Amino acid sequence: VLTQSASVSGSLGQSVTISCTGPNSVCCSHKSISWYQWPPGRAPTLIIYEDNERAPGISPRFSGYKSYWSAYLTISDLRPEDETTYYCCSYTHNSGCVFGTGTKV
Amino acid sequence: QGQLVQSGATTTKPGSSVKISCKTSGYRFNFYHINWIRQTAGRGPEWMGWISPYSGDKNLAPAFQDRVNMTTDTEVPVTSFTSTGAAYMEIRNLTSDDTGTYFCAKGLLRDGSSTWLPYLWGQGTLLT
Amino acid sequence: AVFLGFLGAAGSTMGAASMTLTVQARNLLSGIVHLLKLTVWGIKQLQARVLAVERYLRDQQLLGIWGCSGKLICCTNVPWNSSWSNRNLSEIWDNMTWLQWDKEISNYTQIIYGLLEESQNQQEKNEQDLLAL
Amino acid sequence: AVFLGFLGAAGSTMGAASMTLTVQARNLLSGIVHLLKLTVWGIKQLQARVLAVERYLRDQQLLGIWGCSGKLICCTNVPWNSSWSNRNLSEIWDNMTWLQWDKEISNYTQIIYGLLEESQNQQEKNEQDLLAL
Amino acid sequence: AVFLGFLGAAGSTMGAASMTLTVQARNLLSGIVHLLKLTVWGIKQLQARVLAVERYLRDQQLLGIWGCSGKLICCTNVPWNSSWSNRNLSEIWDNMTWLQWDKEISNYTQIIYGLLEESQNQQEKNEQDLLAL
Ligand SMILES: *[C@@H]1O[C@H](CO)[C@@H](O[C@@H]2O[C@H](CO)[C@@H](O[C@@H]3O[C@H](CO[C@H]4O[C@H](CO)[C@@H](O)[C@H](O[C@H]5O[C@H](CO)[C@@H](O)[C@H](O)[C@@H]5O)[C@@H]4O)[C@@H](O)[C@H](O[C@H]4O[C@H](CO)[C@@H](O)[C@H](O)[C@@H]4O)[C@@H]3O)[C@H](O)[C@H]2NC(C)=O)[C@H](O)[C@H]1NC(C)=O
Ligand SMILES: *[C@@H]1O[C@H](CO)[C@@H](O[C@@H]2O[C@H](CO)[C@@H](O[C@@H]3O[C@H](CO[C@H]4O[C@H](CO)[C@@H](O)[C@H](O[C@H]5O[C@H](CO)[C@@H](O)[C@H](O)[C@@H]5O)[C@@H]4O)[C@@H](O)[C@H](O[C@H]4O[C@H](CO)[C@@H](O)[C@H](O)[C@@H]4O)[C@@H]3O)[C@H](O)[C@H]2NC(C)=O)[C@H](O)[C@H]1NC(C)=O
Ligand SMILES: *[C@@H]1O[C@H](CO)[C@@H](O[C@@H]2O[C@H](CO)[C@@H](O[C@@H]3O[C@H](CO[C@H]4O[C@H](CO)[C@@H](O)[C@H](O[C@H]5O[C@H](CO)[C@@H](O)[C@H](O)[C@@H]5O)[C@@H]4O)[C@@H](O)[C@H](O[C@H]4O[C@H](CO)[C@@H](O)[C@H](O)[C@@H]4O)[C@@H]3O)[C@H](O)[C@H]2NC(C)=O)[C@H](O)[C@H]1NC(C)=O
Ligand SMILES: *[C@@H]1O[C@H](CO)[C@@H](O)[C@H](O)[C@H]1NC(C)=O
Ligand SMILES: *[C@@H]1O[C@H](CO)[C@@H](O)[C@H](O)[C@H]1NC(C)=O
Ligand SMILES: *[C@@H]1O[C@H](CO)[C@@H](O)[C@H](O)[C@H]1NC(C)=O
Ligand SMILES: *[C@@H]1O[C@H](CO)[C@@H](O)[C@H](O)[C@H]1NC(C)=O
Ligand SMILES: *[C@@H]1O[C@H](CO)[C@@H](O)[C@H](O)[C@H]1NC(C)=O
Ligand SMILES: *[C@@H]1O[C@H](CO)[C@@H](O)[C@H](O)[C@H]1NC(C)=O
Ligand SMILES: *[C@@H]1O[C@H](CO)[C@@H](O)[C@H](O)[C@H]1NC(C)=O
Ligand SMILES: *[C@@H]1O[C@H](CO)[C@@H](O)[C@H](O)[C@H]1NC(C)=O
Repeated sequence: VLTQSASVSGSLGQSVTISCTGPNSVCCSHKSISWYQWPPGRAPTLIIYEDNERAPGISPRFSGYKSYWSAYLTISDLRPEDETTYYCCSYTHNSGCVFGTGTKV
Repeated sequence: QGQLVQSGATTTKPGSSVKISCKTSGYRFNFYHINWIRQTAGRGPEWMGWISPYSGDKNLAPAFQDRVNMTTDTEVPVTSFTSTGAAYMEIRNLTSDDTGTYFCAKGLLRDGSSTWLPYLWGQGTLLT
Repeated sequence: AVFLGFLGAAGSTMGAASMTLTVQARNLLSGIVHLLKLTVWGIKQLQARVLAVERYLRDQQLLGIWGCSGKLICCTNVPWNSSWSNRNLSEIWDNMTWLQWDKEISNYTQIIYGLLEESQNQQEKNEQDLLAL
Repeated sequence: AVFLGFLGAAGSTMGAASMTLTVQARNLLSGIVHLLKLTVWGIKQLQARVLAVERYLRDQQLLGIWGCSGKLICCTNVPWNSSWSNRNLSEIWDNMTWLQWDKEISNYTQIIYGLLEESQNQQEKNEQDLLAL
Repeated sequence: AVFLGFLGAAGSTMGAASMTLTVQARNLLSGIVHLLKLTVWGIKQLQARVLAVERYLRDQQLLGIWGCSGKLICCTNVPWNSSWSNRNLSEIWDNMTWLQWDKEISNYTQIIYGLLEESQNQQEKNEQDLLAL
């Protein structure tokens, strides 16, 4: 129910921008948005939480933004290891991670 | 630091009920929640639930409300800030449509608005 | 409300323990530590009395030369050199306890005490020049 | 002018004694209280010396956690609960002496010392949040 | 830079020594001055410990009743009576050392300590009247 971008790509040095949106049930003003980098069938990785706060160690080229109707995730200056699938999650302080559909980058 | 070694790659058939083990090291097991996540093939990733290794409190999705038993046993002090814990996962009216990889991940922070957020994950376990 | 007691939040997060500082502050010169007899117990109690006022005045002298007299929480003008700790605000105040924080900040605590010291001496030099008109 | 001396206005009105506070302030750590010999008189004088700095530092520690460091007259943010004393301003400062005032306010003096304590800790928490921008 | 050390600028000009006050400030309660044994050396060390906190608290009490708590350089409202010293600013701060200055200002240092004392008590009386509205 939390629709992401279908798919998209770029080139080394360029940037991308994944989307994440949905109804009033899971988006956006009264919810937080986290961004997990999730290679298929492996240990995931937290990139950004609370709409735009990067997890410790995350490269600054990963960035988060949230409009009043859709949350974004820009991945600047691409590199080889970026070819993974990315999922957004909506959550509050006492709930669960409503994950997103998916986006192949 | 922090590690969360998971159990083996179990293989059963519908109707049964299997237990998944998550064993932690390098951090205080009581200070962060333990989350259970499922990555099925015929669906998007599903957050199953988290449980409090300190308060014993548990919270899971309605898609698992009366089907899953989440439990943890008390930690073992190693140093002032390092302990070893364990978290257990069970499913009731289990079929074969619940097949996939299962992950355990601990919480993010000890306070704030993203306390329970799955931050440090395990290596996963293949199932039926 | 809560009120855990003296050192009651030693295991809590730095942000949570930082709200109950008066709890530890008042127990730094009291305890239960009238004639002065020099018996085996009397000498022991005299040392306990002199020691408490000594260690109390050392901390107050540091707060003085930093410009933080009478403050439990004072802000400064020493910027946080990230080589002391590259941790972020949330992963400190909502994650670490003061004990494990003191463990990793312990190497540079002498460097910080010097920068706070000269920041206050230069600050008091500027305030005098500004009031010279 | 007047200058009654140490405790000279102990029988005067609270408003009149309140103008000569420095008179009592300076005599709280001096008196006449160089080698340390442990004779019968020498032990006596050592106890007199340690005791004065002890009772002096207890009062200064209270002034500290109240936000009244270095003040003889500091104002606060604890409102006067009339169940402490329903007397009016004029019938206090122009009528009562500090001795008879301390006599009737003595029951609640511990309650007041706690409200002053947490008023300062919450105040120092607000000043930090205001300077966070 | 420079950093001459403890008392390193005792022969320097008053204006030059006045920039390195923290150097002398921190060495007023430390030195190297755990059981309390009353041996010939043990009594000696106990006197050295009590004495340092005594002379330290006397100076801090003066800074308190002057309104200069926690300050190395505080400005006042006592005007400079030229009968204390008719020297000019430049021939003091760029000429005299604090030692030879203290030599000629020594007679009136008690007069100055009283004017500073009552200036602060009247000042704290005014601040209360201003906050009475
Ligand atoms: C010792 O160490 C432990 C482990 O770290 C500490 O326990 C953790 O404390 C932190 C903060 O104190 C907790 O974070 C909070 O999490 C809650 C989420 O829980 C809420 O939701 C539950 C599921 O929906 C619900 O069951 C709860 O409701 C009651 O039920 C339980 C049953 O046991 C009861 O124990 C609860 O107390 C409730 O009465 C519960 O409401 C979340 O709501 C908090 O967010 C709010 O507050 C923060 C500020 O703290 C604010 O920023 C937010 O915006 C929001 O307003 C907060 O995130 C954490 O859950 C605890 N448990 C862990 C980490 O496992 C313990 O506090 C330490 N004690 C000491 C003395 O050191
Ligand atoms: C000990 O305790 C006693 C008893 O309480 C105290 O004595 C009282 O002190 C208060 C204040 O100090 C006095 O209140 C003042 O009253 C005067 C009225 O007296 C004036 O009028 C007299 C009649 O007209 C006149 O004779 C006086 O003139 C001189 O003569 C007498 C002769 O003995 C001499 O003693 C006087 O000193 C005079 O030199 C006198 O002028 C009144 O003027 C005062 O009001 C002014 O001041 C107040 C501020 O205080 C101000 O608010 C007003 O607006 C106004 O400007 C003031 O009300 C009281 O009269 C005293 N006697 C009592 C109560 O019986 C004594 O002070 C205490 N001492 C100590 C050390 O504790
Ligand atoms: C102990 O006591 C002695 C004696 O009083 C002190 O020595 C005196 O110190 C004061 C200030 O510290 C000096 O005043 C300064 O004078 C210089 C002039 O010298 C400059 O010009 C020289 C000739 O052109 C030149 O050779 C110098 O250049 C270098 O060479 C010498 C060679 O030995 C070397 O020693 C120098 O250090 C230089 O490296 C020198 O540049 C003048 O420039 C100063 O004015 C500037 O600074 C003041 C502020 O201080 C400012 O107000 C001005 O506007 C300007 O910016 C200043 O007037 C004095 O010359 C010293 N000698 C005397 C008086 O004989 C000594 O400091 C004391 N030490 C301690 C620890 O107490
Ligand atoms: C989970 O399993 C334990 C096994 O000891 C059992 O005691 C407990 O009741 C189970 N949880 C629920 C909710 O039934
Ligand atoms: C941090 O401190 C080191 C020495 O401890 C210094 O070399 C460096 O310049 C400092 N960095 C900043 C940003 O102040
Ligand atoms: C919390 O503090 C511990 C202390 O070692 C650290 O290992 C951990 O990474 C911190 N948590 C986060 C989310 O940074
Ligand atoms: C502090 O110094 C010791 C010296 O052996 C070193 O081992 C340790 O890693 C240092 N810690 C930090 C945080 O710099
Ligand atoms: C006064 O104090 C009592 C308890 O001592 C309290 O119940 C009451 O509410 C207080 N009144 C006011 C006006 O603060
Ligand atoms: C203080 O407490 C005592 C207890 O016996 C009581 O008798 C007295 O009246 C109280 N005084 C006030 C002012 O409350
Ligand atoms: C200086 O002090 C004397 C007494 O020491 C005094 O008589 C004189 O009026 C004072 N002068 C000034 C200008 O204050
Ligand atoms: C200080 O007093 C002594 C008293 O003998 C006098 O000789 C000296 O000149 C006085 N000095 C000053 C600066 O007034």
